[PDB]
Amino acid sequence: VPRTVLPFEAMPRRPGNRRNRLNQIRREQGYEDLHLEVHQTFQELGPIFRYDLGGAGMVCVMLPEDVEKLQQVDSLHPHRMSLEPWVAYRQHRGHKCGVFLLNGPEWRFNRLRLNPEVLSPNAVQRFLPMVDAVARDFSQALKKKVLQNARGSLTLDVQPSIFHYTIEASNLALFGERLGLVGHSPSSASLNFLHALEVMFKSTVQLMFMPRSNSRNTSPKVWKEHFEAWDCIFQYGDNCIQKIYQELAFSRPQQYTSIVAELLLNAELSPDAIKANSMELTAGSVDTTVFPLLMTLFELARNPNVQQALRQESLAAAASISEHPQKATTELPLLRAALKETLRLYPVGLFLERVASSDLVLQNYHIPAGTLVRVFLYSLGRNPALFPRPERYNPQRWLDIRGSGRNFYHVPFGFGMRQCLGRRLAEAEMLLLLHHVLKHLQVETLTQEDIKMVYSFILRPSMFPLLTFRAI
Ligand code: HEM
Ligand SMILES: C[C@H](CCC(=O)O)[C@H]1CC[C@H]2[C@@H]3[C@H](O)C[C@@H]4C[C@H](O)CC[C@]4(C)[C@H]3C[C@H](O)[C@]12C
Ligand SMILES: C[C@H](CCC(=O)O)[C@H]1CC[C@H]2[C@@H]3[C@H](O)C[C@@H]4C[C@H](O)CC[C@]4(C)[C@H]3C[C@H](O)[C@]12C
Ligand SMILES: CC(C)(C(=O)c1cccnc1)c1cccnc1
Repeated sequence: VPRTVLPFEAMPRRPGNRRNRLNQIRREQGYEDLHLEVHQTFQELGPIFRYDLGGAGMVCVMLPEDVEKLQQVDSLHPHRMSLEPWVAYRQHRGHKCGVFLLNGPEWRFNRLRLNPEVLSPNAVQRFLPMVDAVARDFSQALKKKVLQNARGSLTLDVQPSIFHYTIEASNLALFGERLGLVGHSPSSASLNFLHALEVMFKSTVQLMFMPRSNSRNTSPKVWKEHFEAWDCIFQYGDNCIQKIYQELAFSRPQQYTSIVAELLLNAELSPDAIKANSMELTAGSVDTTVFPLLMTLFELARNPNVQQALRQESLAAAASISEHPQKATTELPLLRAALKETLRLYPVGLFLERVASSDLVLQNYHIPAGTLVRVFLYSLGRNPALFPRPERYNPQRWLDIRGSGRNFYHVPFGFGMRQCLGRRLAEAEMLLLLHHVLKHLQVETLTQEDIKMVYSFILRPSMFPLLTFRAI
């Protein structure tokens, strides 16, 4: 690094030895306010600091310029601190690890053979009609509940139905199957699969935060629950892959039907590798897309001028998107901007993480090779220097957006070759559900109070309010 950069020792340090009630806050609520605690530290120390704990020091950053510098020192296979409970399940049952868990050349081999079928513009053009079909079914089911309510309006908890929508849409894109989670009586097999997804994620978070001194005897029931949930998920995956094998051998269609069928036809990855990646993509919808979809509905309820501008756009584009759902990618610029605005205020992952593959420089400080660097998305999005009136929900800011490093202003899906593999499937699900709902319905909430987010592996709303829908 240049001789003019400040030494690592000069970086502002978060005091580890202050007298305050953090000790007691940890006893009572653990790390549930970590986003706010780190945000306060950036306010005090500036946009880079060393978080000292247990003899170690994580570098905390929050600027687009830092994300750009990290993308520069990404290797051909950026290192990931693999989710241990998920790895342990694969080790125990003799399943492969997929891109969520792999490192090194094996990660890259897998990733390059998935990108064209999941992340590419061509992949999106193929799956958009399937996501559109599920979005229509969800939107029609809600409109029907509204129009049959005695009170001319429907106040409901939308959290379960929006979650079910994301699983239904993703599972259709991946395996070409409808679980039926829009019906009032979905099959026991579909509900068992959904339950297993929920238990898998809940048990992941319980195991990651299991104290060392309690693992021997508190963890075995949780490990059992985790592995039994994964067994159910892998049974569903095997069932779908066997069905696809049968279709491709004896009844092969000319047209695209599913991401997994395309991977099996390509035959670049082994069947066991395709299953592992399909199960990780399956898991990728659990407790992710639901949150920005909910928070977009919440902010549209609070910002009726923005809601009406999005409704005008969706009504003007409605005919074009009905003819070719693929048009949703270019004909709803303000709604795409609204998704960026939701994720600016309400990231799902709290941070992006890299281990410095080489010495580098961030904010004119020398960063030694091997340093843990975390980009805190909550703080990046609330920087008033880059996002004037950062508390304001203003999708127009993205159509206006200026500044040198503007490519790195929107990074809630990460960056570079190890960015979120599911990002375009997540984006399409959010875009099309909101498009179809806004054409038919208006949303409100009783109070305009900010939602409290809690950090529990992901950032999630504490007490998401009932929403009220009415016909337009
Ligand atoms: C709004 C919803 C979501 C957000 C904000 C999100 C965000 C992220 C982020 C930040 C990463 C790490 C990227 C990096 O370090 O550069 C990631 C990885 C990943 N995400 Fe997502 N994600 C979401 C939804 C999904 C969905 C729906 C799927 C699957 C259908 C998915 C599949 C994955 C996979 C497989 C990886 C690992 C990629 C790899 O390591 O090669 N994600 N996501
Ligand atoms: C290391 C810890 C406690 C060890 C002890 O003090 O006895 C034990 C408790 C539960 C154990 C895990 C559970 O038995 C579930 C898994 C069982 C597999 O046979 C090994 C990995 C596996 C993931 C185990 C790893 C490790 O041995 C754990 C985590
Ligand atoms: C930063 C914080 C410690 C802060 C403090 O004691 O002041 C630590 C303690 C436990 C850590 C978490 C746990 O190790 C569980 C998770 C492990 C994953 O690899 C990253 C996220 C993950 C959710 C961790 C994030 C973060 O490093 C946590 C929350
Ligand atoms: C939200 C979460 C946990 C995420 O931000 C993440 C996942 C892997 C690595 N880094 C961040 C995630 C989880 C599943 C799919 N995509 C994203």
